[PDB]
Amino acid sequence: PFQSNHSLVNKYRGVWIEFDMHPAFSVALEPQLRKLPRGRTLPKTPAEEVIADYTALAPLVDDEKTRDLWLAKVFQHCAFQRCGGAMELWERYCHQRFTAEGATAKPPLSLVKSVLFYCNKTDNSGWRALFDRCLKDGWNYTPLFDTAQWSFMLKSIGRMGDEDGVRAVLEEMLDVQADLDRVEARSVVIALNAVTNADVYEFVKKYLFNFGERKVKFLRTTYSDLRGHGAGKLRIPLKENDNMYYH
Amino acid sequence: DVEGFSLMKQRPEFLEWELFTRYRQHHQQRRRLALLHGLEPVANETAQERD
Amino acid sequence: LFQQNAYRKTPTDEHWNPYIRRSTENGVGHLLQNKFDIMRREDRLSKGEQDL
Amino acid sequence: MFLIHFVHYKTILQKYTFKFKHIFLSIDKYNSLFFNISGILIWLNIIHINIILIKYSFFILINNFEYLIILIST
Amino acid sequence: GEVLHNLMRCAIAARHRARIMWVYNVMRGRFYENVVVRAEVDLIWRYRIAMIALEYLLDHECAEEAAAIYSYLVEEELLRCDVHVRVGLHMREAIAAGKPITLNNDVMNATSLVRDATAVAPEVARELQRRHAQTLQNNAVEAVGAENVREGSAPWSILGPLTAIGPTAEDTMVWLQQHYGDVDVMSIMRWARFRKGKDLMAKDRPQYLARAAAWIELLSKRNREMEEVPLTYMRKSKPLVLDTNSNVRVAWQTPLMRSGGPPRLLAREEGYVFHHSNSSRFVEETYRHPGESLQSRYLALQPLHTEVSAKEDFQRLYYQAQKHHKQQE
Amino acid sequence: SAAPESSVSQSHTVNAPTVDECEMLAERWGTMNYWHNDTFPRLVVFLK
Amino acid sequence: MLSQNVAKTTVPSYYMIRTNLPHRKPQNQWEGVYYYSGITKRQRHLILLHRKREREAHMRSFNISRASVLQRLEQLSGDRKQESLPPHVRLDLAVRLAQHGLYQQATPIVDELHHQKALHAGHYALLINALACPRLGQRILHCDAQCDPALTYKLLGDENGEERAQEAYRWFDLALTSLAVDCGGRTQPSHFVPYLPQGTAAASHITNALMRTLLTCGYTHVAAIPDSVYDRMGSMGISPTISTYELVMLALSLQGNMVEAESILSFLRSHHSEHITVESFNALLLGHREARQFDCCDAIWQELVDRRWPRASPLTAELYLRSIMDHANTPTSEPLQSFANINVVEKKKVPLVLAQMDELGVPRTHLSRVLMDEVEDSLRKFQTYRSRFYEWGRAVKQFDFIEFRRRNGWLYDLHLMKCTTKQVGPLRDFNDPDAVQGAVATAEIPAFFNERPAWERPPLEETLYVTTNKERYDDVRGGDIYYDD
Amino acid sequence: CGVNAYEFGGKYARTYAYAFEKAKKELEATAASGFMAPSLSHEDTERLSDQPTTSPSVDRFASTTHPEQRKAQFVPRVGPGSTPLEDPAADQKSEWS
Amino acid sequence: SHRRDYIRMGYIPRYTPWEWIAIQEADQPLIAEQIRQDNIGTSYFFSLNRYW
Amino acid sequence: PRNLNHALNYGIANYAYNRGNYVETQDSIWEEQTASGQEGWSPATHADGLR
Amino acid sequence: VMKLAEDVCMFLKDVGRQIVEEKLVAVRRLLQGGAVDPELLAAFNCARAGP
Repeated sequence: PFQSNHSLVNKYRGVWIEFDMHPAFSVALEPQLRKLPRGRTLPKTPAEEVIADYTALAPLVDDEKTRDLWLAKVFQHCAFQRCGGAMELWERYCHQRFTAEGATAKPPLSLVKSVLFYCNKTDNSGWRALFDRCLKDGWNYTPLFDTAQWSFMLKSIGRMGDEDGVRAVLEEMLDVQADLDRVEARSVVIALNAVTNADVYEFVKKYLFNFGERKVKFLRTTYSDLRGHGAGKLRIPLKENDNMYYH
Repeated sequence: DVEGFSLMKQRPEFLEWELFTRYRQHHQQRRRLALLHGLEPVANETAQERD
Repeated sequence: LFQQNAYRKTPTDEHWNPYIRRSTENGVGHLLQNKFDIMRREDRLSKGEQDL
Repeated sequence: MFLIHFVHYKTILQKYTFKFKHIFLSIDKYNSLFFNISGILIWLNIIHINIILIKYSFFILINNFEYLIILIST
Repeated sequence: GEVLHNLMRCAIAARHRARIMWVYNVMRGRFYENVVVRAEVDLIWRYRIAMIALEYLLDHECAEEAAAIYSYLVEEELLRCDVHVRVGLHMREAIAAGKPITLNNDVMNATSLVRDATAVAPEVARELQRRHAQTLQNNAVEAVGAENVREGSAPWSILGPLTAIGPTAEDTMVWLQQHYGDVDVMSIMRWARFRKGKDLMAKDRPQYLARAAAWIELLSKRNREMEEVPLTYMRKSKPLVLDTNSNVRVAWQTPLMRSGGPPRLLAREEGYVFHHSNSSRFVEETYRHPGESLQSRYLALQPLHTEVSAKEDFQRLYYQAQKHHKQQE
Repeated sequence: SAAPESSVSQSHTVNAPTVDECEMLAERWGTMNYWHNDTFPRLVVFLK
Repeated sequence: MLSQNVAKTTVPSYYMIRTNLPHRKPQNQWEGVYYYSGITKRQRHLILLHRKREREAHMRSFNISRASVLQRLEQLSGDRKQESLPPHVRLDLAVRLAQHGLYQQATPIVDELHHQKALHAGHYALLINALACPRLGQRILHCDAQCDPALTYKLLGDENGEERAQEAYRWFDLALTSLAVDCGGRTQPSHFVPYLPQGTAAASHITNALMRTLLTCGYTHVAAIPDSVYDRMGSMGISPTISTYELVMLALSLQGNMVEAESILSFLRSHHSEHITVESFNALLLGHREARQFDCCDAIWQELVDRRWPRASPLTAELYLRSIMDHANTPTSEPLQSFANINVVEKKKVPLVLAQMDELGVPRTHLSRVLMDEVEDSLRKFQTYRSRFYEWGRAVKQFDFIEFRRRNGWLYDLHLMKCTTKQVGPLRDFNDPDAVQGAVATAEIPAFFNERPAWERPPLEETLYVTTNKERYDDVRGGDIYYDD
Repeated sequence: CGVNAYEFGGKYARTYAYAFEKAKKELEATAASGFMAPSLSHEDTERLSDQPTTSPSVDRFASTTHPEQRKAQFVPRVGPGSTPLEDPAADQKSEWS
Repeated sequence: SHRRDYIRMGYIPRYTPWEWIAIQEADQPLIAEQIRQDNIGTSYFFSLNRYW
Repeated sequence: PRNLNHALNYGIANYAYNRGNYVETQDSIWEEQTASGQEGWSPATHADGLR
Repeated sequence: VMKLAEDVCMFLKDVGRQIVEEKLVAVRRLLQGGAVDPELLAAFNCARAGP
């Protein structure tokens, strides 16, 4: 197989949302959609403006598919801008349809992607509910997830102190055949840094054998660089955990 | 080139092979004359044209 | 016998590659897969022409 | 409950042969051509040993890995 | 999308039949260009490029390329983007000032494009039927290959595979859907207008009618099957019994060609195959009668190969027979 | 199995005229040697 | 630890200075440059999952369409059974039922229509064409025919073709009766009765529809088309058309008979020019592919490239490409399988035909997904650019290939890693045995060239014995550094 | 009266019932997936928990990591030519047509 | 392959067999732009002022 | 039937020409070859015997 | 270099014979009958003023 030591220069370098809006509604909402991100283009419109526009014009659309796609685009834009307040829209348009107590209405694969990406970007604690609801028993959207989505999720949960979440996500990826060798090395290091719990630590010890030889050999270098010169390139300084680094 | 000649055994009789060679040369000259003049064997020739 | 069928689950166990799959040593039973092909083969055999 | 002492019958039909050669039958060997060698000259700094039956005919070969050895009509 | 549309316009200006297909192919793209790089083209832009290519192909009779583009449009469900953009503009206006808007079949049909196309459909149907009749008569005339005393009548022209139109407008719509249902005349009616920014439907009708009929005929497989001329019947061949030449072979003769003849069975039953080459002669063979003498006793039999045609023209035979019967009467 | 493609020139050899060739003779083109061939001339058949 | 990392370098000593022994083996001139054209064992799973999902989507779409037509039938005929449905409404319902593979439901409707004389000349042909189940064919092509047009006919025939064929024959006879009645009515004063309705174009259209729908019934009816249907048409006096000739060609191609299929197209070429479409060419391509005549298939493709008219269709391009693929995925015999499979080279001409498709205007994206996967594999195997050629075969890339081979345990064919421990001596001839011979040149030739006879060898040696080749630790004056125990 | 002398009687009746139920499920899945059967080795399954225990997907070779031990017989074998046979690669196990 | 005297008896072939020809041809890939194909023409105002 | 001329040679074969006649047999072979395309006019190369 | 030239010449002789044979088959089939391409006819009818 073709394995280049250099990363692919033409990859998307992000998370895709599959904006498959109906053409009539796209023409209708185009003046509002110009602010929202398009393919590989991120406008500079502030998140609060598009949030206000959506919360004002949502009843007018009166179609569930395009409303969900527009809300997914809004969440993606808010995640890209790192806007603090966006869970209000999720609370306003999630409980009454999807997860109040027992609602079985499955959302399309745009809202889930957008909300997971927003949680990853903002270190939100609401990722866990949707991750639990996306398992094989519920929505079964885990196989549809992307490698970049997994990498961002791992990084966010690693810079969260949630060893239980890291273990659960690793088990879910192992069961769902996620790319263990295509995930970002820095994200993997961040996720594995928070293994202070013993059982989790043992799980990671038996889990490292899944990754490839090159992957682990470069994870070692990534961990060493982050604990050395990589503090500058890290957005948040890496918490000291000598046992996992040594292992 | 031996088709349609006098019956010949494993060892032909005296001068029979020489007569066969004479007949072969006669047919070679006949086809040479046919090519020199007209009357060439054409691809899609009926019985009347061939005759 | 061990060399022939040591860990053989099906006769077509090693038919993952086309070169092995299309071999005509044992027969054409595995190569035949539809009734149209079966009827065509039997008609050709009855007419005397070579089997495709 | 047992009702009939049946005899065991096995439809064993070995009409399919699958024999695959092992990888040691496709290894390479140091095969070489041969001709009737007619002499050898071993040459050193000063000394030289010539073991010659007859003259060279068409071929003369020279090796110098350890000694300067000249094969004559090899 | 804009860059690809400009490329398509450049190729249309250059009148390049292959470069339009090339730019359409690179607009559709591959998996690497759609998922790995996520550089997918806008759906509206793809529809616009497909339409500007398709109208040119229909105008210039590039039937195969036009069929491919139409099949792509059908598989992508782009047969209603022309009304979709109008509905989108109306929904824009409603969002700005008018009212909340939702997509409905009634509002889709209420657009002027669909209503005008339906209103003008019966004239296009009549024009198409008249063109089919004219070309059927022309094919019959060229099949008989004779215009002496204007005797171009052939059985081929009589009762062609096209039913008479019903008087009512609903009958016209039913006839269009019945005879050209696969081609989806509804969308082609809306496509056929707007020639270089000029609405031919509002403008001179005959140009629009001709354009629409041509588009439907070029894009319709069933219409293409209807638009066929009568071909001469290929008679089967048999190898000679007294095989003197492989190119000369016995030709099968239909009972229509055989004035008398014994009650022969079918060609396959008697033994006959499709055999024809560059240099092939079709004859009937019969050996000369051997008189009872030394020639018959000791020599071989002389065959006679009466050369006949390699085919039979049923339309020509029918025309000749009916002309002869009329002359006798 | 297939015999090798014939090396005999096809566009130069002039064969006997067939019934269909005679029928389509007026529409068919041809070389001057085709029309005044040494054997089986076609101009004579056209005139006939 | 794997038993293939043989110590190529000798023990350090004064020999490396005193002697002229090379410290590496010479480069192998006839060894190809290593390049990566494989699959990570996960891309295959991904493509299989994608194909399964697309197949499920196609099945869902067909099931939705069939449920819609069934519901329409139930709410129209079962409800308004007493009410006189319009003839055109009944005709379209019957056409939809026949197209969706439901010949049982449509038959009473068309029988009632024929009894009521609602049916007409074009409508009979439309019903016969609908009886071919085009929607079922479109489903099966993308679901379980592997996008093979040749296999589509066989599968559609297996879809209860005998009943459909008999219904098609019956409808053809009814259509002939209706055409006779209509011609008698219309041509009463013209005195043209004896030549009708066989002389009419409607009869040709109806018999063309009959043959087209017989193509999807089974081997018996496909074989009977040119043997019986064509002769029946000739006996009745119906003038054939280009569609008739092309349907006959397709039936012969499906049968595998290629001489007749070429003969009919030769007749068309010699007599009816400016009337031949691409259907004849792709029918010939399909027939040669079915009959394993890839050389003839390539010849036909080259002829079609030479004569631009008629234009090459995506169907023609797909047929030729998959004929190339079938040729490339075909094994030779044991004498030719000594080194490797030689037919894999047939995929090297795929870029050539793709360039020809681009020149002709045939879309590359208008091919089937499975054929596109095979084309992508062929391009990965035999495709490169000048940019990649300027940097391929670097030392790091070659050594990474070697490391991949070491990890996968396949180091036999690598030049830098292969070690030849065994050598072959000469053979003394019984004539003139007083002369000794000597080597003049040494070549690394495979073992099977000089392998000993099977009878002069222990039977089933590989399993009956375990042989290990290892080097002796003690010094050996005579030789044989590596011996096999 | 002789069910105990059969595959559908005694200890194997439960096995037969399980096989029947799984065959029904697989036939329904095949009907759903365009009348094309799922691969014998469950390579089209999205989840590793959906492949059956008896499915050929699960490997049985000892030393699943080290090569030269993932072979069916005593000595490694080759197929047509010199291609590996014991454990093929994804590009090697092409299933065209 | 059938020959057993390839170098033992000095049976050196002076012509490379078609099997070896096919193997050597299929070993290496093909330069995509090695094929010449153009129909648009020559870029009079471009193809030289490209990216650096 | 195919065996109308069989009596000339009885059990040997079935022919249509005079197998006894050498000239006629050679002419029949010539006609068969020129009908099958083996013989006929073709462009002349230097190797062809020109004299 | 001489022996290499001989080997390559024979190989190219065989390959060229095959390719020219298939091209000759195509040319003969085209000569038997064909349809004039509308693009070709338009190309011929492109001069504003003829000869």
